[PDB]
Amino acid sequence: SPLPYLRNCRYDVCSCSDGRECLCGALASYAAACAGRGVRVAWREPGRCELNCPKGQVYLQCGTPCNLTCRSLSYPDEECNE
Amino acid sequence: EYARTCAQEGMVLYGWTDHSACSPVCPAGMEYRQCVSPCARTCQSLHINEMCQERCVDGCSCPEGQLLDEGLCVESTECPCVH
Amino acid sequence: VCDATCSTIGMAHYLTFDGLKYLFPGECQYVLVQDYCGSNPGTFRILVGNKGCSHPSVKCKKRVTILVEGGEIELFDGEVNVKRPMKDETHFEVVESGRYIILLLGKALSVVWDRHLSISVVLKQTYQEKVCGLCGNFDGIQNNDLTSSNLQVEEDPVDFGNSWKVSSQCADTRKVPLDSSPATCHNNIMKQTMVD
Amino acid sequence: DQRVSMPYASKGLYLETEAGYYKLSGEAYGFVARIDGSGNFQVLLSDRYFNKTCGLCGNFNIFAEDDFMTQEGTLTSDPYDF
Ligand SMILES: *[C@@H]1O[C@H](CO)[C@@H](O)[C@H](O)[C@H]1NC(C)=O
Ligand SMILES: [Ca+2]
Ligand SMILES: [Ca+2]
Repeated sequence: SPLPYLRNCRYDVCSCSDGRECLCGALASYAAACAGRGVRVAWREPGRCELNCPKGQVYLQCGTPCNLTCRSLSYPDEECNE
Repeated sequence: EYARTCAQEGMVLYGWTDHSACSPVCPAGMEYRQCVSPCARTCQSLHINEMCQERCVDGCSCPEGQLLDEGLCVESTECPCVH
Repeated sequence: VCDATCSTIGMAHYLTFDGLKYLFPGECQYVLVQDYCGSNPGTFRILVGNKGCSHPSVKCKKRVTILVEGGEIELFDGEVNVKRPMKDETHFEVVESGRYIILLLGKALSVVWDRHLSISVVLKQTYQEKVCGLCGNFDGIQNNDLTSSNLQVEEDPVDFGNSWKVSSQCADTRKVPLDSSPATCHNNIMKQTMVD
Repeated sequence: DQRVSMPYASKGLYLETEAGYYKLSGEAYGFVARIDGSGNFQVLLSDRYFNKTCGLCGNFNIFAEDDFMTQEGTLTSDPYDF
């Protein structure tokens, strides 16, 4: 139920110094809470802080941290259930 | 109409439609029961007697089994859960 | 372990036995609290019926019917009617005081009514996880109070409320959007600050 | 002006399918209307409206001979004028 997260977002936006970051970190907290129940939400847009991570990167939604880095190649037998 | 008004006068006449050869139209599955209980038996219903004892009214209901589920008679075994 | 009281705060808010407040604007008749719960024998089946109060307004009639040990009492328009009489009339005692009617329905079950809209059923430790309805099971644990009639916990009060609807052919309450200013404070910020 | 679902419960009117027939009850106002499958209408007015009702069903007085009162307040004998 998104009521507590609503109260949290209003408080964060009014009180903190930079309302942009606080809003985009409160929506993200709610989205993480929802995705902890199986429901993935696509809330990022050009008006809602879509992550601009470095040039050699790209934004995803259901990533695979099993093989993202390449220490995993150095330790292949190592479990990656994630 | 002659039945219904006669029913409203306090003496409901039973089984006049056996050989009338005309029957009221009703949704598929249900038959025109003369003096059916207004208190249905929907699958998701709390079993609260003595609180659903209104006056009987003529109308059509499911067969002897086949509890209601959103206006569609289904056998009592297949009552769907809701969440 | 002390006593415990439900409460129908206002016109669409409920306060369960374990101190959980929630919002459920019904229109039909619901099971406020009952003892015919699970494999228990059970004795009483208090019911509350709303009329014209999905939107809390100045019509908002309510009527409670108590089906305790046979005969059933009912409270309406600031009056108590004993439609059918309790078989152990030694227990029944409708004491009236102040602006309230206090009904003593036995030893552990009592009811307090303020003649208009506030209704509060009071239990002693006799029941202690033997009841259910719109007031939860009264077991000290506040998390599991929204167990619907299907013995499952619902995350939304309206679902858990419609689960207790007595007549399964009347209207389910709609999932109203979540906003602070319900109806008339919607765009009247002046009135919003006034009521605040 | 807008199509609504069914059952409906606003404003003290309860509109629901009972016994397969659409029903519109207003017991606060003391009336119950009903429509069956073929399209017949049926209105069950209360008793508080005795000698008070005034419509196409005639006034609700026990007499059955003066039931053609027009809106002008004058009894007629041709059903179409009434
Ligand atoms: C009904 O009201 C009319 C007009 O006032 C009166 O003439 C008549 O006697 C009344 N009938 C009954 C049954 O009260
Ligand atoms: Ca509980
Ligand atoms: Ca007449």
